[PDB]
Amino acid sequence: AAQTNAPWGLARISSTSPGTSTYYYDESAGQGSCVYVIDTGIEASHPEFEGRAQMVKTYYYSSRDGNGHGTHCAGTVGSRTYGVAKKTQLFGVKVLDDNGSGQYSTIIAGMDFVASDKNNRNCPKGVVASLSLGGGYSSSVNSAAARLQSSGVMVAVAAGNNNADARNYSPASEPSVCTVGASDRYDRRSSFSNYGSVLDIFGPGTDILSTWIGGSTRSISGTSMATPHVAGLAAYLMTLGKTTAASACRYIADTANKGDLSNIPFGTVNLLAYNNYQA
Ligand SMILES: N=C(N)NOCC[C@H](N)C(=O)O
Repeated sequence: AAQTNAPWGLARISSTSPGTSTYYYDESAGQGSCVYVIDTGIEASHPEFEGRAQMVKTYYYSSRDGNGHGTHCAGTVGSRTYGVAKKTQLFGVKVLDDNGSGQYSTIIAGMDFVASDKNNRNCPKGVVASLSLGGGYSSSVNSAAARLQSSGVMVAVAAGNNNADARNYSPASEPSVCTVGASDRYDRRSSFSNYGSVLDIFGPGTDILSTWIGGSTRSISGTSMATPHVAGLAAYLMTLGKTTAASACRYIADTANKGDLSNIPFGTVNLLAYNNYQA
């Protein structure tokens, strides 16, 4: 399938070169997979989600996304226009308040929730969790992410936005999950992207158009935007049968575009997520 006039990041993940604007992908499109978006919520009524999104858990007075961040990230995973995996099922877990803030204890509870809740969902092709959040190093936060991964969920986490080594942030620094840095449309490391040995992969993160609350759209930047590209890619590849939740991060690294990003510090991987789709 070909989506013309796609957001640059979608075109990038199906291309061997920057500077194109059509997204190419197998029509299976993540059907039969599920992606949990652990964030500020999801505006599931947005027409872009086509009934495929739902809130399953909140720790606050509402499950609605009063911020926009979680809706944007969910749109990059799986919205019809802005999403990588256009037929996946999206499940929202609201661990962040409407200002985008949340306590680590709530975030940990949300991760353990997903590890169990997947057993209440129909995801025959596999389960992914996208975590566009983080803070300072916490062994307990890292352990929660490791448990979620161990339970059979492909965990993708944002590297962070400090232009610093991600070893000092969680869950970014957990070795067993997929830690995602951000790139721009010219294949440069995004100016804010964290780096370091703990990164596994880069995805599009600067000037990313996606869904927003109020049935709207907007372009924003962050490792939060790169992470759902990778989460959606994992769901797409799992539906194709090319990999599994346990192996998807490594498979994405194996099959990435290699050596194409600029301003990658010595010792950080130079790997850009790529779907290797041939029409
Ligand atoms: N991945 C390799 N080696 N070839 O695929 C070509 C890309 C194809 N134009 C697409 O539909 O994206």
